[PDB]
Amino acid sequence: NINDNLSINSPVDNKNVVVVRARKTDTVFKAFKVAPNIWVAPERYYGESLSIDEEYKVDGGIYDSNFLSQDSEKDKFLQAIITLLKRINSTNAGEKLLSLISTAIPFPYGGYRETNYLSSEDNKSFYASNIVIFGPGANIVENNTVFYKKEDAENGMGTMTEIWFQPFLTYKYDEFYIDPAIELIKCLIKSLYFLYGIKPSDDLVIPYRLRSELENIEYSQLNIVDLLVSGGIDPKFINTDPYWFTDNYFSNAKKVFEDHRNIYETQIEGIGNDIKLRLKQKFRININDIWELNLNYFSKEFSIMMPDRFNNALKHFYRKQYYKIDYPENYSINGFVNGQINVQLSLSDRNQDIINKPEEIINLLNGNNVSLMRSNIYGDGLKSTVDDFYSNYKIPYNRLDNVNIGVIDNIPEIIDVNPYKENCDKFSPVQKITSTREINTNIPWPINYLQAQNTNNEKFSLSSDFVEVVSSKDKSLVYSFLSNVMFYLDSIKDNSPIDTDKKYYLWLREIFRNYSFDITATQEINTDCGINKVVTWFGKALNILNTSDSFVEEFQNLGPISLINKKENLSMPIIEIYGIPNMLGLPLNDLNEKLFNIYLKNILYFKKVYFNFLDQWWTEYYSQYFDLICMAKQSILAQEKLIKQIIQNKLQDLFKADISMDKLNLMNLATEKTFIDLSNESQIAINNINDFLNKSAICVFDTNIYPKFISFMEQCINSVNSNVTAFIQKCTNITEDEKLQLIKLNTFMNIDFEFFDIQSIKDLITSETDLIKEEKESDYNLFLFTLQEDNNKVIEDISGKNTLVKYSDSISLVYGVNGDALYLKEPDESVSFSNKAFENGLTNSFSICFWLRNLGEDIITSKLIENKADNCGWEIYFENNGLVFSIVDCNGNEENIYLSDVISKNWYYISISIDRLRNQLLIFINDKLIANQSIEQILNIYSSNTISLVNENNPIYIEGLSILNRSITSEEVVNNYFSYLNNSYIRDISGERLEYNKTYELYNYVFPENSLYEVTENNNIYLSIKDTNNLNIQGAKFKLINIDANKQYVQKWDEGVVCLLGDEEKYVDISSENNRIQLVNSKDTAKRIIFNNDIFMPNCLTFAYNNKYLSLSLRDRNYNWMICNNNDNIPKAAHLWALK
Repeated sequence: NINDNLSINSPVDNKNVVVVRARKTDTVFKAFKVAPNIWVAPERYYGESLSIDEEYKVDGGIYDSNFLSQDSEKDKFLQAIITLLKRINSTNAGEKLLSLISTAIPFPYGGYRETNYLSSEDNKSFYASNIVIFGPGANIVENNTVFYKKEDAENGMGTMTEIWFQPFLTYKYDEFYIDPAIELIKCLIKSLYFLYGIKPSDDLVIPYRLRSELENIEYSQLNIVDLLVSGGIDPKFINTDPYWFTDNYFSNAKKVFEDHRNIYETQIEGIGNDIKLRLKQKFRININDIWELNLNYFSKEFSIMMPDRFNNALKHFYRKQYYKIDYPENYSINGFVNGQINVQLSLSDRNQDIINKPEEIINLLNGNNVSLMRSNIYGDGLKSTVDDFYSNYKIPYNRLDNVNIGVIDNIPEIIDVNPYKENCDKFSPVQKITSTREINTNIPWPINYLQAQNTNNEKFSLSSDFVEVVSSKDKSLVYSFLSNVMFYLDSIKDNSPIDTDKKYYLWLREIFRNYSFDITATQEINTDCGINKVVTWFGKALNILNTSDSFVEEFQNLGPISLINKKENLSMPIIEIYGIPNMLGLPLNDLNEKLFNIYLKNILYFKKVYFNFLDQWWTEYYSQYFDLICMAKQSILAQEKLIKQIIQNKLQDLFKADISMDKLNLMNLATEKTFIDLSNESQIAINNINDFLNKSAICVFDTNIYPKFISFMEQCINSVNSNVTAFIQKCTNITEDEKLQLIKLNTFMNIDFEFFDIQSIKDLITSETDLIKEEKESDYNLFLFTLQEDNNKVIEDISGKNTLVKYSDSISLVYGVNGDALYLKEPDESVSFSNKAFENGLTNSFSICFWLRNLGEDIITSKLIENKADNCGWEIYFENNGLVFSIVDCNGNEENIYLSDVISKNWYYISISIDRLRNQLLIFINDKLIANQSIEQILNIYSSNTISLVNENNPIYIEGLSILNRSITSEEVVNNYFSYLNNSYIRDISGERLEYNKTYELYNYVFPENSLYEVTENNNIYLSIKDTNNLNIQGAKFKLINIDANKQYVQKWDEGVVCLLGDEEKYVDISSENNRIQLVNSKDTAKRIIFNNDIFMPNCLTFAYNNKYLSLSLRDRNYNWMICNNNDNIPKAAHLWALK
């Protein structure tokens, strides 16, 4: 669909390249059409002067007259747009949106006249057009939408649209960079309002945020169109059910559409299918659908993350740093190269000239009235109103599936038009001045504390006192709250200077451990509201409740409300409950039908009032909590930026000392990998802040806003329930006795209007962006997935970090413990895993676990699994009977640990953990902890990015290989072990699946080394364990049989018989004289037995007959018989058996 291969210098053709004039202005501009009725003009917008006065420059803007003036950049402009537009077409959602845009034409004027046309300079042709994409205007970091004719955009006729765009710049929000493709869609959807002409009047506005920073009460506002289109969480507080916010626009909008529908049904006959047929597609969609379109829909389609809360006032919350984009070097048809978090962008050079205009200055005065510091607070730049909207709003009582891309594609393009007059409305740019207040205080604000943690000097020192930092002259102090880090740095002032890489490693490790303990500190509080995790350092970070010894103690006594500044802001709205029924006829008790419908409505009216309070909580109470979250994040990053400088300074000094060039190279590599660990640890703290304040905000509703809603509604019921009693006395036809019944049946108690769910509010707080984050984060660097298939193997990593796998052919798949295992049957076979995370370094912590089965049956050393390079790293290999785990340091420190249990043809579960915060190493075999060591002396381990799995001569099975980026505990190991074995199969003593029609030997769990053998006492034949002297005797041989031949493996709850090999077939039967088991020579009398096992004894088995287990008996002379037991004097263990 998308036109391409169009570039600057392409000759004018009057078909795809034209020159047209801008409205009635005496200027022209080249144009290119990328799709039917869609155009792109690679120019700066004609309607503004690129140069403006210093007074009129808005906050946070960039101004540059030379941008997009040279043909060099002008050509790149066309390619960037085409890359994004084709990117949108990649998904069906984009096709519907773009297709609907192409087919949407303004209603022709009443012979008929058309508005959709761009006039050629010389008045000799006209080109159909709906959208025009220009370059940025005066401000090159803001996108707009401009309507061709104002009235037509509101009267339902519709009009042409113009869009501005900035494709070459972006900024990062939290972890990710913002995708420009989503920005283009936001401006495209807003165009549909203009073509359908459903633009609301400029007075249709809603409150958006309480400007709590100001001393006087003031509210910001947002247009209804912006709130609907922008998407996020806010619209969920307006678009409730039933609707609680109404205006004439909604009712008026629906009516006008029907009128043009009807007139069209007479217009269907006539000038050309290019128009008559085109209007049919426009009328297929209903206006209600357009009101439903929003960005949240598209983020799901493209899996694009974006800001979600107050995403139209971000200018107030934090400052934006810009980055550059290059097409197609960084951005292609599949979005950002390497994804939205790992894309490697370069800071823009235009960050140095952002216009700053504070909304207010906070001047901090000392005891002598001298300004210690002045901080700046910036406004969101939205419209402000001082009137209380909620107090003056009266809650009323009385009040893209069918796009069919196929049909639109077949519509012939417009060849000729009948131009209409006065399509061009004169454009005048809106220019506004920014005002500024000022304030004086003696108590620092949170913004004052935050500004004290920044600095410009490369040399400084952390201080825990706020007074010294601000009052210092040299500016060699910066405020900090890392108690442990400051304590450590202060305890080594007198030591000799660092001059050895070994001493550098020890210093670097202590800084990292202390920083992680300080930043991730939390405490647990039990509240009426749930369980809460309180961030301990919150008090000192921003000076909230910081006036006492402990922050957590104060928090419990005063509660969540104490954090915010403006405590009481609620206002009762205007209520209009005329509950009195409005008397004709109704002579019977069938009056109940009328009364019941009135009862139902009164419930809804109670709900809409409830939604009004939630919106007030969101706009007036949540807003102030979200502000604390942003400031707390700014604080964490500021402290992180200071630790990097301290580390950088130490390393730069050490580079001047007398250390080998090669050792310096490794120290540089180890430090670089540590910076990644600091960033990860900071990200944990940010997550702790979020949930801590989200639960506080939700909770203030339960204890503060909700009780007020009860009291206000308590009176509004006494006023309406009595009004229903009065009515039913007036009614005469019904009997008196029924009056008492109906009064009791239509009376509201407190229960009827009581709505609150702690869960149902948490669903509102969670956006789609939060779902993407939790659906894409894990602790696995490697998760091997194996799958046999017809003439095909599938071996790959599904961990989401896309490790690379390389394996030699002839690697076969075979069933192992719970799925498919690699079978390295033949010598010199190998498998490789490649990932950057496998280079460990000094600070990383990780874990590895897998299942193992060895068919070597030889006492010879052999390599198994290795990540060593030049005798630095770790490995596992065979020695003697068991395994050995080795880990070697750059300096030559080692740990060689020997594990003794391992022998041939058994299944083992091996799990290894490395913990650097505690300096602890843990090794598990199956269920039990084998080793618990301190690796305090190991320091730096740096090796390849490749892990190699190999054979020498031993055939082996491997299954479930996996690697974690964190240490594990005993509880996790035990759960994993038993959960994996909890499947439907019975197993042998060695861990393999049991089989029908295969020979075995039988052992009892109580006597694990004696096998059963046949004994003849009378003509009958019995079984018992061998005595202590005749142990040399050979055990009997058994087999399992199922009636259904061709069945191979035994599963739980299967029935069968037991057969003994010999010269004559024998089968097991239960004696009657005594409950001993005896052998018979007839398959007819053989007993049917049920097979089963125990969850916590995976490789053992049990036989059951009519719900009685088979077990051993107490000693009888020399024999312990195999019997059908019912006594309680025999141990429960005696009824567990093992095979082979």
